[PDB]
Amino acid sequence: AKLKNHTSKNQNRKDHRNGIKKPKKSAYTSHKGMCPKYLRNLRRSRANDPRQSLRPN
Amino acid sequence: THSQGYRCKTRYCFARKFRRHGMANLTTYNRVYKLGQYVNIKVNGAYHKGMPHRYYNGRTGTIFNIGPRALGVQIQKRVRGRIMLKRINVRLEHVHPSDCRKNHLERVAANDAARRLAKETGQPVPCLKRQNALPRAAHVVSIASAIDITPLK
Amino acid sequence: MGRRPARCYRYQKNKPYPKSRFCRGVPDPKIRYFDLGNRRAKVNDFPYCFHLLSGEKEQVSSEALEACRIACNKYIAKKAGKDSFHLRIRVHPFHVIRINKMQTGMRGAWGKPQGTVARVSIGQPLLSVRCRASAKDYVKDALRRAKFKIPGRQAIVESRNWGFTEFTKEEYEDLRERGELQYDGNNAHRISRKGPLN
RNA sequence: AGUUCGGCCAUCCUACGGCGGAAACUCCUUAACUCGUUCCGAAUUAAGAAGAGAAGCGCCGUCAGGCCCCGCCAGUACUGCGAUCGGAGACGUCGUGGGAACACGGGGUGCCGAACU
RNA sequence: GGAGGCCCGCCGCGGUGCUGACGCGCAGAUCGCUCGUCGGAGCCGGGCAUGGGGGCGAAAGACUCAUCGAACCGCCUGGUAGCUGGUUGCCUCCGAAAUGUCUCCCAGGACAGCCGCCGCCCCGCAGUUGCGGCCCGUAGAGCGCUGGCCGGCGGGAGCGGGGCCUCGCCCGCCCCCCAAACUCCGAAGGGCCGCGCCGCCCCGCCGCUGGCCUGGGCGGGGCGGGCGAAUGCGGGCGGCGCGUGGGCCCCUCCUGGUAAGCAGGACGGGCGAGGCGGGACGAUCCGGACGCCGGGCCAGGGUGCGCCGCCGGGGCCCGCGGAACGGCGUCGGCCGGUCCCGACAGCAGCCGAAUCGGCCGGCCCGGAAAAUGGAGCGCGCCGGAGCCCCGGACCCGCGCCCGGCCGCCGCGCGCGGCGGGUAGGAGG
RNA sequence: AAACACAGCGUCGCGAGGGCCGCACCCGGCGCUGGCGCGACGUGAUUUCUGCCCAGUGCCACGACCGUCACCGUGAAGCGAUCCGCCGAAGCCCUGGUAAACGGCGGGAGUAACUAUGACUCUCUUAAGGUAGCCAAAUGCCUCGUCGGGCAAUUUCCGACGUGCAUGAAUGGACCAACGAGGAUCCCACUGUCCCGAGCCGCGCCUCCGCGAGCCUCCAGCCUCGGGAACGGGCGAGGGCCGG
RNA sequence: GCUGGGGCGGCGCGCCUGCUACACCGGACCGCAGGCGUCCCACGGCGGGCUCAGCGAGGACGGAGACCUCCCGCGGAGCAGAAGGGCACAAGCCCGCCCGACCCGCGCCCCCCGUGCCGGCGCGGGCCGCGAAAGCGGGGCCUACCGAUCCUUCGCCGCCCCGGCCGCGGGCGCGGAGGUGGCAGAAAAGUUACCACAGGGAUAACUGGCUUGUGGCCGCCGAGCGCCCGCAGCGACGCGGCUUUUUGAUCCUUCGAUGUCGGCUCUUCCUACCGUCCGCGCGCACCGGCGCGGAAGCGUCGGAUUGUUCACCCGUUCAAGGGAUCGUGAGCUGGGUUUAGACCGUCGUGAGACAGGUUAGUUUUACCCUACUGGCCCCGGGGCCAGAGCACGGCGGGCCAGUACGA
Ligand SMILES: [K+]
Ligand SMILES: [K+]
Ligand SMILES: [K+]
Ligand SMILES: [K+]
Ligand SMILES: [K+]
Ligand SMILES: [K+]
Ligand SMILES: [K+]
Ligand SMILES: [K+]
Ligand SMILES: [K+]
Ligand SMILES: [K+]
Ligand SMILES: [K+]
Ligand SMILES: [K+]
Ligand SMILES: [K+]
Ligand SMILES: [K+]
Ligand SMILES: [Mg+2]
Ligand SMILES: [Mg+2]
Ligand SMILES: [Mg+2]
Ligand SMILES: [Mg+2]
Ligand SMILES: [Mg+2]
Ligand SMILES: [Mg+2]
Ligand SMILES: [Mg+2]
Ligand SMILES: [Mg+2]
Ligand SMILES: [Mg+2]
Ligand SMILES: [Mg+2]
Ligand SMILES: [Mg+2]
Ligand SMILES: [Mg+2]
Ligand SMILES: [Mg+2]
Ligand SMILES: [Mg+2]
Ligand SMILES: [Mg+2]
Ligand SMILES: [Mg+2]
Ligand SMILES: [Mg+2]
Ligand SMILES: [Mg+2]
Ligand SMILES: [Mg+2]
Ligand SMILES: [Mg+2]
Ligand SMILES: [Mg+2]
Ligand SMILES: [Mg+2]
Ligand SMILES: [Mg+2]
Ligand SMILES: [Mg+2]
Ligand SMILES: [Mg+2]
Ligand SMILES: [Mg+2]
Ligand SMILES: [Mg+2]
Ligand SMILES: [Mg+2]
Ligand SMILES: [Mg+2]
Ligand SMILES: [Mg+2]
Ligand SMILES: [Mg+2]
Ligand SMILES: [Mg+2]
Ligand SMILES: [Mg+2]
Ligand SMILES: [Mg+2]
Ligand SMILES: [Mg+2]
Ligand SMILES: [Mg+2]
Ligand SMILES: [Mg+2]
Ligand SMILES: [Mg+2]
Ligand SMILES: [Mg+2]
Ligand SMILES: [Mg+2]
Ligand SMILES: [Mg+2]
Ligand code: NA
Ligand code: NA
Ligand code: NA
Ligand code: NA
Ligand code: NA
Ligand code: NA
Ligand code: NA
Ligand code: NA
Ligand code: NA
Ligand code: NA
Ligand code: NA
Ligand code: NA
Repeated sequence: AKLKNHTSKNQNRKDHRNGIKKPKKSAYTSHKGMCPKYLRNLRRSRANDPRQSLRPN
Repeated sequence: THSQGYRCKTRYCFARKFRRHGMANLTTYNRVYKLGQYVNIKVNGAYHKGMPHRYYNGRTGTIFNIGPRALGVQIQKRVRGRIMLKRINVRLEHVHPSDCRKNHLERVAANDAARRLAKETGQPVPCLKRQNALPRAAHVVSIASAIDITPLK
Repeated sequence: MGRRPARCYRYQKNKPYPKSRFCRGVPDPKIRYFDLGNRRAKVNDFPYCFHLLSGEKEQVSSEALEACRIACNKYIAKKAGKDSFHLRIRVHPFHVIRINKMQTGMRGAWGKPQGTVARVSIGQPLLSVRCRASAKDYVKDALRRAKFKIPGRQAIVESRNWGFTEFTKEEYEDLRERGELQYDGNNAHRISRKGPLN
């Protein structure tokens, strides 16, 4: 008793049913895989800037 | 059979072009890249480190990471009914800068220049919008015509 | 006969399947001679040419090719002498056909080699004949005799060219009366105008 | 004009003839020292200045091979969409869009940049 | 004289054959003929003994109260079942999947996809074209590379056959034909990205980077300018949960097979889960996708009569599924000859104008065969009621338009749009 | 029934403090027995016979203790739990016996004054290479083997033949008088088995008086072709048909 | 376990290359041609130097090849093993020094549910190798070469043994090794012809349907045969069709059952015609034969052996082929096939097996609807006719005549 092995017949219609979802607008600015030396320098420059430092007083 | 090794079905896309074998020219190493720049992906088959998968050949993306020897490129990939953002590391032999924005940059520059020019002289500003080809206008042509006929079989 | 009827392999249904390192145990074709008559004959003699064209897209077995060769050659040789014509078979049997011999039915039914056929398109010449004015009175009857061994529908034509060359008779004769022809054992070519001198 | 260092990597390559050197480059001379050759100062390392355009190099030529551009090939081959169009089939046709290749003919045969003489 | 697991034969004890009767029986095993044995390892009655994975067996897995390859009674026990059957009122709003991965998985499940309900937030969108950048090696083409394959003609250093000669191997040119696992070339077709903020000046921070007063990144402050393709149109996110996981058909493109209403794949559509008209007749073909009604217009298909609806004009003309191959059936062509200087058919005489050969096309004829009597739907028609073409009409699917009413969703609260549905979900 | 039993034949174990079996325990049977006995197996009257193989598996050694193989015991070390040695019953291993134990029992070449065959030679090879017999058998694939008998004519039957797919010696071989509701072939006699059917008797059936059920049941009950889950009563098109 | 039924066979049951695949990606088959479960302290890292295969010519104990020299040499060599890519002052060959074939911690790509596993890549620190230096180095140029929880064993540094302390011992946090190839990973031999259970037309064996390879029948062509003479009769090498009376292929309907071979009996139908009828042809004198067209009315038999269909033989008035659920079991029969008893041979340790042989083995129900055969539901005597049915074929003898014809 053999049954079907494979079909992609209806798959493109199912994909378009609710549109093709775009990624989130925060995935474009993640620090997920950035060079660590660059990230460390960015942190220290912000903290020492009086106009953008969040340190209290 | 059906096996899906990392480099399956690459007999033609990874081969070198005709009479373009050997080492790459040195311009591929001393050009400057910046964060946010658009680049193209083209695999070079003579360089086996930092090589992307066959799927990414012929796609365009932006730079998110500048490394000591490799770049980080963001690419949009469709998977079923959804788009995923993929981040890959590529060596310099497989990446070229992209001219997908050059037309827009030149249009912006020209628009600003023309806006400046007419203001100083006060001339009216023309239309700075692209037009899709409009139908032709009225005109007059001369006749020195040649009779055309259908030939025998 | 021991062979399937020719209707089982009439049409071009598969991709070309030549004999190579992948296909090995192939029997020898039935036809081995493709040039008959007076092959050695200067282009000067034998001015008239006839073609048996193909009006079908199909496959022709090597047995049919052998039969047609024998029939046409025998007739023309008997009627007008063995040295008045040159006959060329213009198609070769490069395609291999398979058989699934009949336990297991459709399971594992890939099939073994059996024979060879030629693949021909519409309008493609199948035979060509060169002759002088002596045998031109029977060339067409030889072609009609060979027409009955080939599947389908064929047409007989008389070419306007000179023999097997690419020149029309008018152009050939002019270029001969203007001294612009390099001559070979069968064919003629225009004189060269490029390369070094001397 | 030359040399050093480069960019693009044959319109720059290959073969065969010819022309040229003031300066430059080159070929050239020597083996104490330095370093060197499965053996060899051939190569390479060091030290020179009697010779030379004979090569390399720069330029010219060839009904030259190659490489490059334009035409023709040809709206042909093939093809997207529509057709109760023809045909037993194999295949073809019409409407509406896109559109080659080989072959052949004509012409061409390195520029660009920074420093010194 | 009278022995014998001797012989014929009655009652008894058995149970051969008719494969007889009966087979809703007289009967949950009987009846009739025929048959085996009949002093013996014979037959019959009563009492007693052996008990369930046990007994008993001249052995057939036989018998053990109509029950035996493991009795019967009650209880554990309403034992378990991915498997078969059934599962009870109405209306309204939405509405699938037959696919991917894993599974002692393949008649089942989990996770993902598709769908319903419940929400929440306020941040421009698109199964489209145009313009700009980049990617691919398929059809075709070809023989330069990797392979394959007919011959012709020239040169001979070297080598062989044969008679310093004559053909061969080798070198050159020319030439026939080729490739899913060949490619110097290469479409149609596809894919990805972009199409508003820009320009100038100055200032701050860095523990990164540079020979430096270099860079890069992140911020602040002033000046000028501005919304720079078309078309359409509001967008995004979360929670909980069901069904489904045997599919099939059409178009175009493929693979195995002689082929198949065969088996296996691909873009788009359909049936499933789509009413209605037509195709005589059909789940899928041609049109058209549905609340209840009145009127109008008309798609697809047709208009002798059954059976709603037709005429006019031009041409052809013996209607089975069907091939190679034949035809002097008729109509229409193309290319060649001969001909009043007399052709063709019966050099000259007789006549007195067309004729001869080849290659086709349209509609026909032959090739053309099966089993109950029968199907261009039937009856029939046939200078049509057949075939091809041109023109003007007609018939009818509430499909489309106009008007009335019902419900749902919206709303400048005046009105506007819409209405199919299996499995499944929700409201009254 | 050709199956089982059977007389006969053969093998094996046991001398009582034993053997075989029952059985939860206590206790039992053979056994009121004692080798001319009891128990366990195979073959299956008579006649004539019963060949070779102990490599495999099985069984047996009042054979041997080689190696291995327990607890216990004992020695050393340790704070102790422990650990390391020695010691070494049966069994296996080792050495022998046993086929009326289970079972098994060969290939290729050459060769004699016509041909043909092969008494004979060579060669590989086993634990041993199927002996006496028997056979197209209830056992032979090819096969309806070949020859003979019997018939007008025989895939049946009988007699021979034999490199026998895959016969064979108490898993018994060969033969056999008497016996058999056993399987098979032929001859005489006899006949409705048949050519080829005919006539008759009784009971049922059938009609009547009395009595009086079961099974089954979507609905219904005439055909041909088409299409359709590919063989329709219903559907499309035709042809027929009062009702009971 | 998969599986064009199951079994036997095979292993697309974990992975890799090229093709199938129709120019992004993806894409099936017990599709095609193949490969893997390894090998190497150098066959690894780095630096330097060099250029390979080979053509041509020359050197000669020396030859079709040893070794030497020059020339030109785009790779035609080599780089561990499949195939496809890549590589020339190199990724190849030779030489020198070395061990980055290291330690700590993160992220990404491929397959994909965007989970795991194998494999790869990019980084931040530590310590190193080579090189003048810039640089390069986490193995063998790239695409394959491998493995969870629980348990055991080993290694560094520490923590716990809960009334305390000390010494042994046990446990715990991190990382390796011991293995699951059916590779997301149970610990597992047969047989049932004494047999079951739940289901299945999701799936075989018998009818029917599509197909027609095979079987059967028929055309076209004309190399030849036929004393000579292609076609009286034949007809090679080839090519085109038809049929469903053979056998295959497939799995659409039927497993809450359509009684599965042959014979006997009885009816009807086909034609692709064997005898008889009517024509024509012959290599047709007569007799007898052979070929073709129309034609399905009648005929196509009795026996021996076999269950047989078939086959084979004897005989005769000389003896075609088929269909109808492979017509016909509430018509029979029961020889065969195909339950349960029993035997032989071969096979198996055995229970048992055998498209090998042999013998013995219950064949149930019509009263219902229709169809069919007859018969009824009264009406005078004698006739006619629509419609329906339908029935004379074959073989001899006598005369013609021992004639025509023929030696
Ligand atoms: K019991
Ligand atoms: K599954
Ligand atoms: K080539
Ligand atoms: K006995
Ligand atoms: K022994
Ligand atoms: K035997
Ligand atoms: K005889
Ligand atoms: K008996
Ligand atoms: K199947
Ligand atoms: K049995
Ligand atoms: K049947
Ligand atoms: K035919
Ligand atoms: K059934
Ligand atoms: K029967
Ligand atoms: Mg499935
Ligand atoms: Mg045939
Ligand atoms: Mg195929
Ligand atoms: Mg007595
Ligand atoms: Mg007696
Ligand atoms: Mg009876
Ligand atoms: Mg009865
Ligand atoms: Mg007991
Ligand atoms: Mg809806
Ligand atoms: Mg498992
Ligand atoms: Mg092609
Ligand atoms: Mg299911
Ligand atoms: Mg199908
Ligand atoms: Mg359904
Ligand atoms: Mg639908
Ligand atoms: Mg009407
Ligand atoms: Mg609705
Ligand atoms: Mg419902
Ligand atoms: Mg013997
Ligand atoms: Mg025998
Ligand atoms: Mg005998
Ligand atoms: Mg016998
Ligand atoms: Mg007899
Ligand atoms: Mg034996
Ligand atoms: Mg014996
Ligand atoms: Mg025996
Ligand atoms: Mg019915
Ligand atoms: Mg009806
Ligand atoms: Mg299975
Ligand atoms: Mg998998
Ligand atoms: Mg190097
Ligand atoms: Mg580091
Ligand atoms: Mg698994
Ligand atoms: Mg029935
Ligand atoms: Mg029944
Ligand atoms: Mg006929
Ligand atoms: Mg019946
Ligand atoms: Mg029987
Ligand atoms: Mg039996
Ligand atoms: Mg009646
Ligand atoms: Mg009548
Ligand atoms: Na007696
Ligand atoms: Na039994
Ligand atoms: Na119960
Ligand atoms: Na309809
Ligand atoms: Na006795
Ligand atoms: Na045995
Ligand atoms: Na891997
Ligand atoms: Na089925
Ligand atoms: Na049949
Ligand atoms: Na039957
Ligand atoms: Na019956
Ligand atoms: Na009655």
